[PDB]
Amino acid sequence: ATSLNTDDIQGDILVGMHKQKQLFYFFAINDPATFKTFLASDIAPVVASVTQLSNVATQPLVALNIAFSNTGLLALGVTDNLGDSLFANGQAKDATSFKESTSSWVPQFAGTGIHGVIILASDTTDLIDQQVASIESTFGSSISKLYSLSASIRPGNEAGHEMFGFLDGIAQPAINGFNTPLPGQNIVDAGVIITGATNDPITRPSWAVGGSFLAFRQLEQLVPEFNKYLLDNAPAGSGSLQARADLLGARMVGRWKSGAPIDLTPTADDPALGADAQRNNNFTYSHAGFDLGSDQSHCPFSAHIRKTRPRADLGGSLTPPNLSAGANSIMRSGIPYGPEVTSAESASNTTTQERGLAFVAYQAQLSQGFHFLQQTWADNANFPPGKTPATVGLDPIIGQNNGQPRVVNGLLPSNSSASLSIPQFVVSHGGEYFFSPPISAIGGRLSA
Ligand code: HEM
Ligand SMILES: *[C@@H]1O[C@H](CO)[C@@H](O[C@@H]2O[C@H](CO)[C@@H](O[C@@H]3O[C@H](CO)[C@@H](O)[C@H](O)[C@@H]3O)[C@H](O)[C@H]2NC(C)=O)[C@H](O)[C@H]1NC(C)=O
Ligand SMILES: *[C@@H]1O[C@H](CO)[C@@H](O)[C@H](O)[C@H]1NC(C)=O
Ligand SMILES: *[C@@H]1O[C@H](CO)[C@@H](O)[C@H](O)[C@H]1NC(C)=O
Repeated sequence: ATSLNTDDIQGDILVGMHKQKQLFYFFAINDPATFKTFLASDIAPVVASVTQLSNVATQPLVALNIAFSNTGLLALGVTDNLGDSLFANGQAKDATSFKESTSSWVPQFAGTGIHGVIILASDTTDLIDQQVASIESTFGSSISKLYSLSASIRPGNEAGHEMFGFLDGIAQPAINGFNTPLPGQNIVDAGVIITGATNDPITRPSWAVGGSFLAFRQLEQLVPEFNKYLLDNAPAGSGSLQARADLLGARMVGRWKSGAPIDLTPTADDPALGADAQRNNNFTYSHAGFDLGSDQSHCPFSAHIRKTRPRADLGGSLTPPNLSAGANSIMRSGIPYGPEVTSAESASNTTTQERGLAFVAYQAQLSQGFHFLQQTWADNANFPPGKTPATVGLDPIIGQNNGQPRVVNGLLPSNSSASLSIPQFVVSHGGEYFFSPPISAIGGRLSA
């Protein structure tokens, strides 16, 4: 029965940092003894909890979370089995089953040299900067910075949008009964996200109960190229070029840039819908009487959000809310990075400055969350199953095919069998798998 201790869970996992800027600070541990000393004295009491972060009046000036790799845990003398072999083997090893070469990876990600990540969030970079100083002064050479990624909410009216322009963070699983569910939102057991929580089938070490597996990915987005492809391949029609291009963009994502799901508004954006959390997730893909297996006029089968949360595609209720595939939910805590598109990139339709998403997913089993979604669903041209045509193609957004163009069907409303071959517009530079421990562990077992 008994519910989540939110005083002991790190905030990013369930609520997110709530800050304009974030820094991911990837480190190695040089001397364990010293390191544990400050881990306990200086990190642990300032680590931000879910309880802390969901009180308007209790937000720290700088929000800090911390998570450790397998090689990080080992370095701290912590040889316990966390019960995740994807976690133990590391993301570099997992790269092939993603149909991606580590040739474009951050060199520091393409191994197991990284022992952890500190996440710092704040509403300005100055505060982040000074907090880094203060951490580096305290820890001294008991730690090395191996790599860093700065990120922020996008500027102006683009706030809450990702670099392609699309409102993100509409959709997350509701944890029963932490969250009171919205219309259409999936509801899952806590133990889908929190290791050792309600109905996590996997044995954990006791110190790790209340943590989560953080899957990090630095995903470069080629925004000019994406926009040009949309203009170049927009379906014919009586609509303006710009409307038809936007239509193709939305059909790839499954939502208009305003966030309005195309399933409910298949022919034009509806920003009032997009802004309304009571409506903007309230759908299953079913419609009377179109049949689920062949109708792509509301939303392609290949659309990103359909590919990553299949809803009524994997059975269950046709009226919301659909609760299929609960065990395959991830909490998403990602945030854009890099500069806005510049005038010169827009003009040449060519990227020169690296920008994209610092993609963060939480889950209790890596094998059921990020990794599953990416390989079994996104990368699988027969997914969802039992469609006609059977060849859905790949996720136009994250689908991978060894750096070759992805074939994706369903996108063009006038002919669902019509294929487009789509260059990659998202380019993984790698990341790593971390374990974000309960806060008690941090000054407890890990520092002890
Ligand atoms: C640069 C790459 C990415 C971009 C631009 C992107 C963009 C978006 C957007 C615009 C949405 C709609 C917002 C929402 O429904 O809340 C979304 C939803 C979602 N994405 Fe991504 N995404 C990226 C990578 C990923 C990856 C790698 C995965 C996991 C393998 C993932 C899984 C999800 C899930 C689970 C949803 C919610 C679907 C739902 O609950 O209906 N995405 N994404
Ligand atoms: C979430 O979407 C569902 C549909 O999947 C909405 O349920 C539907 O809502 C309409 C109202 O627009 C229901 O019909 C209307 O409500 C009364 C109910 O007594 C009905 O008698 C009238 O015919 C009226 O048109 C419709 O029956 C209902 N469908 C189902 C399957 O329940 C729901 O309203 C949406 N939630 C939100 C917050 O928008
Ligand atoms: C960029 O793409 C647009 C639309 O296809 C085209 O009009 C324009 O000429 C391209 N820019 C350059 C520099 O080629
Ligand atoms: C639909 O696309 C398929 C595959 O390209 C093609 O063979 C068929 O001729 C198309 N039908 C129409 C009406 O374009």
